[PDB]
Parts: sequence; C-alpha cells; structure tokens
Amino acid sequence: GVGISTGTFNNQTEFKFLENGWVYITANSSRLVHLNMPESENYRRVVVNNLDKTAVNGNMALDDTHAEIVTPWSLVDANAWGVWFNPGDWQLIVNTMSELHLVSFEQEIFNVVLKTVSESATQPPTKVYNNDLTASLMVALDSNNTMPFTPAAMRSETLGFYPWKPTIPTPWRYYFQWDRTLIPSHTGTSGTPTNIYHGTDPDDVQFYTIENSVPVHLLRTGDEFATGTFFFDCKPCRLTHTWQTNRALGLPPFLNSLPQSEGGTNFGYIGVQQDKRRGVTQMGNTNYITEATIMRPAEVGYSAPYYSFEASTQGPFKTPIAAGRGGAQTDENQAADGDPRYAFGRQHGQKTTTTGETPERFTYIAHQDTGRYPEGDWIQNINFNLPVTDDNVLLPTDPIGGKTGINYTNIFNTYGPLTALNNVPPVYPNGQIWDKEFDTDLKPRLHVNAPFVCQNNCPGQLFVKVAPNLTNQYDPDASANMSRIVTYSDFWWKGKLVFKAKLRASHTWNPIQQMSINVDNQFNYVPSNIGGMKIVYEKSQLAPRKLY
Amino acid sequence: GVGISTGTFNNQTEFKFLENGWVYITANSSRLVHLNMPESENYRRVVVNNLDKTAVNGNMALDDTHAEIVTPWSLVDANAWGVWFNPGDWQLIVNTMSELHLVSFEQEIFNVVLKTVSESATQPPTKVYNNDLTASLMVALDSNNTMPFTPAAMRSETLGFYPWKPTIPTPWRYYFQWDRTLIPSHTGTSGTPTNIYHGTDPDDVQFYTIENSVPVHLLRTGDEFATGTFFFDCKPCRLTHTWQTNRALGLPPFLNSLPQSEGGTNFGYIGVQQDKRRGVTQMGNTNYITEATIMRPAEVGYSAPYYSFEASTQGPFKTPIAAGRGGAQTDENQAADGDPRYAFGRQHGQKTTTTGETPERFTYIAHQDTGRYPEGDWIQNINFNLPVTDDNVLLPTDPIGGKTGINYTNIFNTYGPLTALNNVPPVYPNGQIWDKEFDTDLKPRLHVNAPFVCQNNCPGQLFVKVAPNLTNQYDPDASANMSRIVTYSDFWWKGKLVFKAKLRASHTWNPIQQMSINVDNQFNYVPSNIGGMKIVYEKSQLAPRKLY
Amino acid sequence: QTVVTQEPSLSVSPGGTVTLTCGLSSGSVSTSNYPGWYQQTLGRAPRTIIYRTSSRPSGVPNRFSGSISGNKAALTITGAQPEDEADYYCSLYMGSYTYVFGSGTQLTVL
Amino acid sequence: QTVVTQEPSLSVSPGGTVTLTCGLSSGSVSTSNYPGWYQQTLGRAPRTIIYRTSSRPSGVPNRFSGSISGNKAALTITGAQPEDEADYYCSLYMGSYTYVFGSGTQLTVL
Amino acid sequence: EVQLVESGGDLVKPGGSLRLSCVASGFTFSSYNMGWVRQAPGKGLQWVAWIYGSRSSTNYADAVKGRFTISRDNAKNTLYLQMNSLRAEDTAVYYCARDGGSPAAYYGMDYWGPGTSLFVSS
Amino acid sequence: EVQLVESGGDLVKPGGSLRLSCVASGFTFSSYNMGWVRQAPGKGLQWVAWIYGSRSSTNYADAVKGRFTISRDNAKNTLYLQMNSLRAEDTAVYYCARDGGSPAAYYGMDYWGPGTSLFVSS
Repeated sequence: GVGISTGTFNNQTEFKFLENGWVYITANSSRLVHLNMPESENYRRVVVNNLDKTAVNGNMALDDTHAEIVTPWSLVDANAWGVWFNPGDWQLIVNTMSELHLVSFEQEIFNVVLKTVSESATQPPTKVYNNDLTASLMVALDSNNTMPFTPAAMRSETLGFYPWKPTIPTPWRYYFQWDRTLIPSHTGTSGTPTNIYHGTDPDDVQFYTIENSVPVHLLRTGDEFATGTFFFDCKPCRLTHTWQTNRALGLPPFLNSLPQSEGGTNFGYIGVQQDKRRGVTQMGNTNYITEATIMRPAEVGYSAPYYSFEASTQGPFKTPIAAGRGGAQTDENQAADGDPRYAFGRQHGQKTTTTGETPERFTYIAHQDTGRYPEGDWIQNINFNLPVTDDNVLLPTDPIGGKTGINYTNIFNTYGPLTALNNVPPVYPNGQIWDKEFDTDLKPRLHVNAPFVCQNNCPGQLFVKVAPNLTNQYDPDASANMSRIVTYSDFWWKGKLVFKAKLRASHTWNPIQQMSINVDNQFNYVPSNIGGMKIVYEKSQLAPRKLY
Repeated sequence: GVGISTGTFNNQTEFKFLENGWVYITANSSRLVHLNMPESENYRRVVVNNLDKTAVNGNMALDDTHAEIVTPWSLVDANAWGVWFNPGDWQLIVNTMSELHLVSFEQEIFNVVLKTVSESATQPPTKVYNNDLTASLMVALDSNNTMPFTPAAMRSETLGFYPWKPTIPTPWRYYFQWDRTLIPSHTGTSGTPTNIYHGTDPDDVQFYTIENSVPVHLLRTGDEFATGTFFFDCKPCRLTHTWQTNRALGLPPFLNSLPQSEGGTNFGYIGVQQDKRRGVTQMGNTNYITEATIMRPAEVGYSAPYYSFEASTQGPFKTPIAAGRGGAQTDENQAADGDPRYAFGRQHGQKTTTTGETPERFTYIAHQDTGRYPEGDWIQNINFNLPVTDDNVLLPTDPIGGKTGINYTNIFNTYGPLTALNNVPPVYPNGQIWDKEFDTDLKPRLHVNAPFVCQNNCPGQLFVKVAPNLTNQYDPDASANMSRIVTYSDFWWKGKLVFKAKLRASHTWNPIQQMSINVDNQFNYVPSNIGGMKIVYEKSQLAPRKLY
Repeated sequence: QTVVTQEPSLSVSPGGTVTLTCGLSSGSVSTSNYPGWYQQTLGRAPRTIIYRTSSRPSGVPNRFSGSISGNKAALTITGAQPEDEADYYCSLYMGSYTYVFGSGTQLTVL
Repeated sequence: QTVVTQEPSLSVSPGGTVTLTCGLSSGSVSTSNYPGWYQQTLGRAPRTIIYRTSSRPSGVPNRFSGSISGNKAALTITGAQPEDEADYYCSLYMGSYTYVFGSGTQLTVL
Repeated sequence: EVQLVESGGDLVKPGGSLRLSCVASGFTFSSYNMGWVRQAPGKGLQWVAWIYGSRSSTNYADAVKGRFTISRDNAKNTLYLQMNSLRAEDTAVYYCARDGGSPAAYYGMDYWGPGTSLFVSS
Repeated sequence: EVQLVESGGDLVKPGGSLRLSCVASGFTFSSYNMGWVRQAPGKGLQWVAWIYGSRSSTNYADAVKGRFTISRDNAKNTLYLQMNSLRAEDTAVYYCARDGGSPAAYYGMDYWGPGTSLFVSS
C-alpha cells in the first residue's frame, strides 16, 4: 500500500565456507536510484557526426561517426565489480582465494516513490514536491535478451559503488546500422582524404522498442518488482597469474660448474659448448642448443599488430589484443596496447569532492607475463649463420614501408596453433563481471572486457521509465511535444550476486604477494574530514601459479 | 630388521577446511637427528660461578651463578614455530585466519642407525665408520612429566627449521637448588658489595635421573618408537591485535562544528567548554570533562616497574612484563622492556653460511597497543587545580631517590582489578608454542614465552641417549672413566602438530594489514647461489579487532 | 671511445640544397642509432630538427629532411633560407642508454 | 627567543671549589631541561662533562658535579686542577626537540 | 606547451658541488626519459647524464661517472643534477633534455631548456 | 669506541651549498639521535639541527630553517647536513653530536666529533 514498505535494504557480503576448501560468496548490493522522466517520450534515430575532427589529417583515430537509437528508457546496470564488493571484501577474495566462479544473479525494485514538481510563478525560483500516489513506474525485464546488449561498464555508467550514496540509471540507447568510409592520412598528406557517411543499409535495419518486445510492469508506490534468480554457466576465473615465459618451460640445462661464493657477480656455467650440447630444437640446420633456440612444448602468449586500425562497413576500429605489453612491470611507462585504461567519474571511484569534467584514469598492469617485448624481437635468415650480418636480420629498428616510426613488429602476427594464453583478469572496481557471447557461428576464445562470458545467455537487461503523467491539455493530433506533469521517481534497487570460490593453498617455501594496507595507501580506503570517498583500483591475480 | 625401513619422511602441512569457517592445520615435520655418545655416562652436579663478572660494581645484572644437574641424556624438542611451518604456511595462517587452537601432538623415532668409529694409528688422521647392528639407542618418553620442564626454545636449542638440513638434540640438564646473595651496586660504590654463594638447602634437594623415573626403550637398527597422540586443553590464540587505548573506548564527544574543507589543518571542534560538558568522570572534585578525564569502562594494559630486578633465594631476576613498550611502533628504537629479543644460530633462522659465534638477533614489536609510554605519564594533586604548578605534579623527569636517571615510572605499578590485557602473540619462527603451567596454588594469568599454556599437562619430554658400547677391558671397580667404543647414532624424527583455526572475516570497508613478499624481503625466502638459507621473523597478529 | 665526425663548416647559397653528414670513426650509422639533428643559433639553446633519423618535430619546416646515407646520417636542407644559418649538431644513440654528440657543423647561408 | 645566561668568565685557585651557573632570561631551569655541561679546550672539540643534570660520562673525574640550584643548572668543580681551565658550555633542552646553548664560561685555574 | 627551465647555475670553485634543478611543464613528467647535456664555452654539445624508466635508472658519461648524480622528483616535476668534485673542465652551459617517446623512446633530445651556465674557476 | 668524524668543510662563496658528512663508528648508528652543532669563530656553541627517531624526524634552529636539511643513512652510518643559500653568518666549525640515550634520550650531546670548518666569504 501507500504506507507499507515492500523490501529491505541489504548490502552485506557473506562468505559461507563449504567443505573441501570451497566458499559461497553472496554479495548483496542496495542502492537508492533516482530517475527523471525522459526528455522525450519518443524513439529518435540520431546520427552523431564529427567529420570536422577527422578532416584534420592524421586524426582518423578520433572518428566518432555513428548512428544510435535514443530511447525514452533508462538502463539499470550492476555489471561492475565495485557495485558488489568494497576494498575489504576484494582484499579477502584476492588474498585467500585461487579461483572464482559466477553462480547466480538476482535483482529487484522496491519502495517506489513518485513525486511531481510544482514550480511557482514567483520571480525568485521556488518549488514544491508532492507525492503522486497514483503515478506509475514502467519496469521491463528483457529476460529473453531480445534487445541489444549494451553493458554500461564500458562507458562507466553502472550503478554507484557506494551503498550510502544514491545513484542513477543511465539513459538507454543502442547502435543503428550505418555505412562509413574514412581513408587514413597523416600530417603532411596533400588533398582531402575520402571521408563520407553513406547512410544506412536497408537490409541491416533493426529498430527495437521496449514496448513491442518486452512485458512492462506498472509499479505504483505500493508495488515491487523481482526478476528472479538467474544461474550462470560460465567458466572458472583464475585469481592466480602465470609468470613462465617460453624461456622458463621444461628442464633447465645442467650446470657443470656452480658458483663457489655467493654474490651477484658469481654465475653458474653450463660448461658445454653451445654447439656440442644435447637436446632438441626445431632448427634443423643448426647445432647450437641455447636457451633461445631449444625446443619448448608450445608458445606462451602471441604477438599481434599493435595500434593497428581495421576498417569495415562502419569505419575504423582498433584491433584488440588479449595480453598486455611485456615490460610494463619493469617499466610502468611501457603500458600501452593490451593494458586496459579505465576512465571514470565520481560515482565509480573518483574522489567525490573533485570539481570539473576531467575523469579519474588508471592503466591496469596485469601480473601475468604473457605479454611481448617487441623491442627485443627480431627475424633472421633461415641459414642462421652467427653472428648475423646486416642483410640477414630484420630488427625492430628497421623501417617498414619507408617509415622510420614503423617496424615489422607493428605488423607482426605470431598467433598460431601453438599459442597458449590466459583470460583477462578481473579489474576492480571498474571492471565488468560478465559479458554476452557473440551470436556468430565461430566465437572468440575470450573477451577482453570481462572475465566471464555468457555461453547461452545471461540475465536480461533491466529498463526503467517514468510513465507519462499527462496534463489536462493533451492532444495526440498535435505535432508539438507531449505536455507532461514534471514527475520523477526514487526507488530502492537490491541485487544479489552469488559466486563460488576456492581457497588458495601454499605450494612453495616462500610467501606470495598479498594486497595490504600501508602508509602510502592508508587514506585511499577511508573518508576525508568532509566525507570525500574514493575507490582506487586493486589487482586480482596476485598469487603465482606454475604454467608447466 | 636390518634392511627394512620403519617409517616414512613427511614434512607436509595440510589445511583441511571444515564447515562454518574452521580449518584443521596438520603440520608434519621430519628431521634427521645426529646424536653422539655422551661425554660422560654419569650425572654431574656442576656449580657455574661468575663472581668475577659481578664483582665489578654495576654488573649485578650479569649474574650467571647457578647450579645444574648435567645428565648423560639429550633432549629432542620441537616446541618452536619454525620446526613446523615455513614462511608460506605462516603467511597463509596469519593472513587468512583470526584465531588458532592447539589440538594435538605426536612424535616418533624411526630408521635408527648406529655407527662405531675406528681411528687408525697412522700419523695423518684417517678413520672408518662401521655399522653396529647390535648397538642400541636409549629412548625415554616422560609422559608423566616427572622430570623438570626444560623447553629448549628459550635457549634456541630446538630442532632445526629446515627439513633438508640434519639437526641435533640438545644435551639435557636441569636446575639444582642453590642459595645466593648479591647486594646491588653501581659505578662509584665504595667497598666490596656482599656477593656470596651459600650452597644448597637440604630441604629443597631434588636429584632426578631418567633411569629411575621413566621407562627406557632400547631401539636397534630395526626398531622404532612412537609416543602416541597427545591432546591439548589450552585456550584459543588470537591472530588479531587490538588498537584501542583507553582514549578510544566508548562514544566520542559530539562535534558541534565540523570542518568545511578537507585538509590536515582543518579540525572538528566539540564546541562546548570543557567545564560545561555533560558526561561521567571518576574525578568527583572537578567539572572538567575531557578525553583524558572522562570515565572509561576499564583500563587497557598496565604500568609496572621496568628493568626492575627482584632478589630471591637464588639471586636477582628481572621482573617480567606482559605487554611491550608503547611508542615502539612510532619509533622502533623505543623497543625495550616487554619487547622480547630473540638470539639464534644458523639452525634457527640465521644465514647458514655465516661464520663466527655472533648470533642473529631481532626484537619483536607486537601490533597490539596495550603498552605504555611512560614519558607521557604524570601524577598530580587530588585538588586538580589547572594549570598544575611545580609542587603539585610529579613528572617523569622528576628524580626519585635523588637519582636523575630514575623517575617514578621506573617504580610505578598500575595493575589492578580494572586491568585488561592480551596474551602474548606467537613469534615466528623462534617463538615457543606451548609451555607447562606452574604447579603453584595461585597461577599466573598468562605466560610471556608461549601463547599456549598447559593447564593440566602437555606431552612428555623426549630423551635420547647412545647406550654404552663397552670395550673388553671394562672394570666397574676402577675409579677411572668408563672406556667405551666411540659410537654415534642417526635417526629420523617425525612429528605431527595439529591445530584448529578459524578463517577471518572482513568487518570494515577498508582492507587490513597482510604479510606479503616484496622487493625488499624477496630474497629472505629463497636460497642463495651456494645454498645459504635463512628464516626471518614474521608478525602474527596482523589484522585488527575492536576491543570495545 | 665513440667519436662522431661531421663537417666542421659548410656553406649553401639561398634557395640551394645542402647536406650535412654525421659518421662514426669506427663503425657505421644505422636507424638503430636513432640519429638526431639539432639546430643552435648564436646565444640560444639547441632546437630539435630531426629525431629517429626521419621525424621532424611539429613546426620544423619541410625543407629539413633526415635520412641514412651510406654508413652515416644525413640532414638535407633544400631551399635553404637565411634563418637556417646555425650550428647543426648530430646525436647518435650508442646502445644501452648512452648518447654521443658530433663535433657540429657551422652552416652559413651566403 | 630562548636565551641561556651564564657567567662570561670565572676564576678558581688550584684545589679550590668553583660553581658555574646556567639560567634562562625568562623561566627557570629544571630536570626537564636535561642540562648538559661540555668542556672545550683551545683548538679542540667540546667534551661532555655532565648530562641529564647529574650524569658524567665515563672517564670524567668525580670533581665535576652537576645539579639544579635555585632556578638554574650548576656545575661544581671541587679541587679544580690546572687542566680544568677551559670554556664550559651549558645546553638546555627547550622542549619538543629544540636545544639551546649558553654563552659559555671561561674558567681559568690560577 | 612543453617547457623546461633550468636553474642553479653559478660560479663555483674547483672541487665544489652544485645542484642544477630543471622544472618541466606542459607534459606528464614521470612518463618521459630526461637527461642533462652540456656545451663548453665555444665547444659542441656533450651528453652528460640520462634518467629513464619508471624505476629511474640512471646512466652517465665517462667524463662525469662517480662525480655526477642524476635524479628526478615526479611530484615536483623536477630533474636534479648534483655535481661533486667539480673541475675546470665542467664549466659550461647545461641543457635539460626531454625525450618525446614515452612508450617508444625517440632516443634523442625532443625538447631542450634554455640552459644554465656553470663556471668553475679558482 | 664511539667515534665521529666530520668532513666536507670548505671555503664557499655566499649563496652556495655544501654537504657535511659525518661518519660514525663503535655503536649502532640507527639507534641514536644525531645532530649538528656549530661554533662561530670566537663565539659559543649553537645548536643547528637534530635528527631523531626511527622515522628520521628532523628539527632545525630558526637561524637555519628552510636553508639546512639534516638526514641520515644508517646503511653507511653517515649523517648528512646539506646547507643551501649559505651566508657569511654560517662561517663556523660544525660539530657532529650524538645523544647517548637510545630508548631514553639524554637530550644532550653525549659524543662530539672533531668538527669541520666552513668559511663563507666572497
């Protein structure tokens, strides 16, 4: 009814420990969600065009041309790690657990409140807010996944990460098909590169509406909505990283001479000439057996063209890579391709008291060593006459195409049947948790944006809207915009995310890396004197595991 | 038989996780123990006397005068944390667990080998080692605890901490009663202070022998000995520290004015005059209610005379304290009374390749804040007229007894019915695990050397000896020493220590302190290029818990 | 010790083409040396003309071109202007993280 | 500003008793000031005579005694020897971690 | 945009020490390898020191090894060159140098400061 | 046993900088609070700087605040006094001072070094 609550606030994470080292981690997340009535009650097909920016030669990477259907609905998205765990919970998970499973998801809307705003004609602004007890909130659960999948974490538009801070839903929109051509150029190109937007292909048109595709529930102040429990079928997520490169696979060479005194200058020596050694190599025309030429079971990681942009029907897009750059751990400035960069606002980890539109940014460096150091790569002749001469070796400094800033590694691909790689680690708090699998016939082996992928399906998107609150002067025949009473809603969203995790075991004599609070990061986890909070990112795959 | 093994080497720690967040931690420890035949086959009553050292005025703290029975037996002691856990196991325990229980203990001796040494008459030394298949090893388990309790961890004489490094037992001895008087002096005292050893009281004589008190088993090469499982009845051991001082107990004062801008210079203010405030204080003659005078439920910690030496029948001994010094965490140089200092050799954590008799030493600073900062203490008149004048206040800088280096805090005791304190934390790897309770009528509330105390009893001490290997010329009537064939033994000792522990829970938004490997301590856990190992100490009570 | 040799002095008429060369007494200059060319006027700090043997910083006129000729680095000024008269210094990346600088060439526009 | 005042010059006959005093222009000297007394000879570094107002370092003759007299620190030399003629400096601990030094007293043994 | 300003150059007697400070603006200071070059009066440019990487690894020319120390403070966006046991041969104008390639270094001085003169004379 | 040796004192022009280094031996350097005192030519002793605690907290006299920096390296058992913007009033003999009370400081100079002379003159 009007004066009866329809739900309870719960934001507790429970760790129920099972037998055999397994734990059920049920994270509860409760938020107060504020929603305004849509700017327009219609669906719009809006073409965003920034040909001015890309008309500058060399700016083709800044292309934003696209077409989107803007809908009157808003999306309630909780597909981010920060929506579910605080730094203490994440510390417990990443320190005491070795693998993580995604078990189930539930969400519900309760304690719906709808208020109308009456603004007076007095010259200084003044307004009052009245409860509209008969107003309704339109809630649609796309449990069949009919609507396009538009996760908000990629735009930093999920629910807020603070239980005590009210959050908002994101206005929903989806991509409409378009055709676009953009010939790349550079500073110094003469003429106007081909840069046109060709329109839309009629055979690819797909105009979706929530009304025609999903059942819609009208919730009054005394109503509540529950989606029901959804159960995932994803793969386990490892909370351990691998450190072994191809150089550290298998049996090391026997050292016939060992150091007689400790110290950094004292080295063990194999004691056998490199061309007189025993072993197996894939180089059938050389007698040298070294750490770089000896046979290994397979290849850890792969090389791909980095900062390569491929053009397709809808324009250019960067070629993704599964693994981050090698050497970003020895030198943090080397983080670039494959090291995801997260930019977020005050709702999602940035200092809440900051002013301005500049977001808080961080580049994530994974502990796994599956990356590549292209500056140390090279190609050489099949003859393999050592030491190699100039014409028989292609080095990373050799120009490709006549460009001194482009080398073969930029266009180099080593993906093959022997490539072995890991899934992307969870990124806390701004990383996505689960992502829908592509509906293609042949599917990618992994996604670079979420550690869990939906093989069959994952829970339907939740859409909310303020039902039209018409005045007495509504005329559907009029071409002017619908006249509505200014209405807004505040409702409580509660979600339950259930994981299954395995407790880690100590395999080595030495201790391992753990996340800990210290003097440097001590104040990143507590509020300031005025209430300013923040959530800094945390690494997940802290403990190491042996690859081979 | 001769060619049949009687046991298996096991040095694995198993973490079997139970329901409700409990885990059984069974640590297995296997060692190769080398034992030489005793220097003498007799019991000796030896008086150690160093009156020369203490005859120097001011050196009374260096008194070593005592009397001990030296026995032909050796003690096998595994009552140290390093005997059971490696740094990885300890990291897991201290990071993932909140409390620890001592469940059970087992030990056994197997694969007994006895060898005789034949030394040739050739001028350059040369010798051979022959198996004495009929020789015996005498093993006595004092399961009834008849013999004096002499834990070896206090002398750094337990078994080695490395599974792959053979260890030795410690020759066993116990204290014999003696009377000693030593009048304290100082540099500048005139005359010879009273310094005598008065002998032994006949009413306190207690001469123990293993033969007359314990059953003795004769183990040949094909024999093994098992003590059987012993079960403890000790109290739980907390793996969390308390941070709350009396200044942080209860409801804080309400701040009527809060800072309007974040920054270290912006403070909240109570907004009420200290003499106009409301609350409860134990000072019935003052209207001031402040953070230092407001009533608290009880007292956390206590003050005691530090570096006070009490003399008794057998001489002077330092007065122990339960808690360490306050401020040793803000300034590591303040560690002194109550902060245990451990000195150990190469068997028990010191770099195994070091040379010399200098031991490796470390002072343990506990994370618990139950200590005292005597420099901030003071006494003042009951009148309590503020600001206090010279004659109405006794400060830590005021001489006591006319000595400018002694103040009231040196003789100050605040232990009372309101005192609340914690048990001593485990010290890894050199700390003792369990200790026998005193047989007095009134027993101490805790022990400062081990976190677990034996209420009724704890497992009997294990004594080993090489059975006499006589030559053909033995004559018991001769007053000369017994002539024996030079014999020694090597046997494998295996022990199982079972703990019950509770997994910790995340109670706060922020993360907590965890033990982690880093660049600074990275090489403290791995061998050097020549095999040099070490075991640095680790703190146990890392996570905090609320006292009130 | 590494020594970088370049013409001590060079001349060019206005609107002409001139080439300044930078070699090594022992060895050859390649793109692995990342030859850099910097321009310095009297009483002023050096100005970067070329980096990575071909890249001129934004604002550098196109008349300056960097290349690798033979076993040396070459800086070619085509249509040299009066303001191009200055001391041009060549920097070679000698591996590891060591840099070497040439003696410098004083280019005067007639 | 804290100012430590002590007698600029003092004299004592051999075998006699002399007292050097160290006070504060504003305030009084107590054991909380940890008065220290240091002896300096011509062309030599200072030598610590007294610390904590009563403690003389090992090797300091017993004829040097530190005390608190009235509202000042006192260094008494009894049976003064010829080698005691030197500049005696007084140090006061001014709270927190601030130290102040007196002007110094030139003690000459007649 | 990218600006480097050097300071601390002053007349100093032989055998002394001096710290040159380079303030950088218009770019992320910590993301670029920095260095110090020097030009003697009437002589050509000579590389002095280089600081590179997130670990602040340092390399020095043979003429200043053991005597010069190159460091950086990214909080202040400052580069410090501390010279000890200064000689008459160290008298010169010292230029701040910034490499423009953060993830792929140009291995050449992308930006230069105005320079600070240091005179060593008895 | 306990020995302190100061070095680095040299003639320097006004406005310059100089680092005095104090090497300590015969005791655990990190366990004792250290300091720098100074005596002007013909003047009395004046406290300059103090370093105390395991956290290396530093305090300075008003005459040298902002200009002097006191630091310590326990690995080298060394105490560093870096003076910047040296004035003619800074000309004096600087003495290393060691407090003998590790857990209970004497709050007085227990041990002194021979001292190093610093002359500031144009």
